[PDB]
Amino acid sequence: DFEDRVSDEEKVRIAAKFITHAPPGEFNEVFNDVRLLLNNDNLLREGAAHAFAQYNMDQFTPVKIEGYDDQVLITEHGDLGNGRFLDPRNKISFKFDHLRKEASDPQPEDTESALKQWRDACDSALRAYVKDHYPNGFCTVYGKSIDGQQTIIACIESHQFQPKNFWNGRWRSEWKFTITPPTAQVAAVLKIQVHYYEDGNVQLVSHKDIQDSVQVSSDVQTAKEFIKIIENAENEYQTAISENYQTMSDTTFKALRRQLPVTRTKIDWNKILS
Amino acid sequence: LLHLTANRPKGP
Amino acid sequence: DQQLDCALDLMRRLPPQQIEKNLSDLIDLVPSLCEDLLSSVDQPLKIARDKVVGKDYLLCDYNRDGDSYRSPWSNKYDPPLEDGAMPSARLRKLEVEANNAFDQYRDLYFEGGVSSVYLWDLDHGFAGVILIKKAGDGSKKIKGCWDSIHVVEVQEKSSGRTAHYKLTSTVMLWLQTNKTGSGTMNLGGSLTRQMEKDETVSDSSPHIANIGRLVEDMENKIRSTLNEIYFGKTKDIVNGLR
Repeated sequence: DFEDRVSDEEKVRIAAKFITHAPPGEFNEVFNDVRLLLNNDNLLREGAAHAFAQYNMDQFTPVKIEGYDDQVLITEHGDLGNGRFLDPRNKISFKFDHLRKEASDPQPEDTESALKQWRDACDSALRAYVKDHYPNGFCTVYGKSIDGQQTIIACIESHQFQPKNFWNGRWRSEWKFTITPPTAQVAAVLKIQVHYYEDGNVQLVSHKDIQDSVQVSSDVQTAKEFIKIIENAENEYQTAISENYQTMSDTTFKALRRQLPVTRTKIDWNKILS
Repeated sequence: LLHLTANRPKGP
Repeated sequence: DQQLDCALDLMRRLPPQQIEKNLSDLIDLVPSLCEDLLSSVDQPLKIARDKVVGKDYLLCDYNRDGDSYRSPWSNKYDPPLEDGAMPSARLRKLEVEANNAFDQYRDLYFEGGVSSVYLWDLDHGFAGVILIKKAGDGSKKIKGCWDSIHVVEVQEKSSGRTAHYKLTSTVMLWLQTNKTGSGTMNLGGSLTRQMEKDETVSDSSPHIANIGRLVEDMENKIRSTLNEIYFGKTKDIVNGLR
């Protein structure tokens, strides 16, 4: 029994697990809970450092860099190691404190001249797309070479945090265009999380995987085709979510429990005892 | 947050 | 020491899709809070089989003693316990009547599913839990489930003309679909409401009648608030993201 006790290694693994499952906009509250439950800041700092970084990269946390207008997404595609991240729109690296969500020490970062135009053209089309289609969305576009394939990876984030009204929500989408001329394979995942917690805890978790193709040509024309594909899939996803809500409402939910007995009146609790 | 289930009666 | 407060706060934020797993993880994290967490953290109801009477009954912390659970039909523990916690003889008679009454309530409102009621003695009255579980039929490729947990506390007076009732009610509602249009969609969790009032207790208005009205009023209310929160508010929030 004592040989089967929960080790400190297992406690901080659990601590770290809870932290990576914090709802959008509630990292600080889940962290503070876990910090007080574990009651060992040194163990927390050591065993949960990877989880702080994993949360922000998983969540596409947008960060403002002093001196630059556009925010940048914290993603795995930008992880340069040593606590630094790539801003591929401003061609800079920066240090990121995963706890305070603060960027610092921006430095120029080397960038292959090859994909400059293609990444710049997709970034420019996506930025206009995101400003048109989201209330306060942000996007980041990486241009890399994975194996031999020159790849464009587009990430979009959009959140609304209203903790005084006990709800938060976030949309994330991640689009990959693997270039294999005259076409490109398009793979994408769209994610939504919504959390409502006034006298309760209700959460929507949704994701959709996308597989498409597209003919590629010039950098500017292919970026237009890319964004058209994104717009079509994301509009379609959002419409179907709302139709699915309606179906859940008037089919499944109605079938689980009636509003009233068939008498169209509440129960006579003296006749029930009979 | 207020926890309503924390003001329930305790079990048997 | 705010560890229990932090633990309950945590359960209000971690995904309710994993309630069972996170409660066990949480107890691994702070074993000293086990008994407090088992009594204050609602979990999806499980069904067990009373082989003696051939009826289903519902499992929660209130009818648990160690690793056994008490059936509301036979009043016996499974696995068998030699001296498991049981209601007093008089309270047990009220418990049988309550189970029959809420079995009828279940059929009237849910037209299916399973109910269980467990009562236990208090110093100046009694308390009880009313449990209902109903799974959806799977229509239109939607999985649906409903769990009711109604916990009532009854404070009786020496005069026996009036009693104080406090009701704490939780409904857990779970829905999920996997479709080509909307991809995977899991909408789940729970809402909790509380109220209390003094009611006349008389021969024409006995305890079970008073409790049944409180439960029916509360559940009709929570049903409408689940409709509003699940299919109105969270949908509105989704559409405000894009």
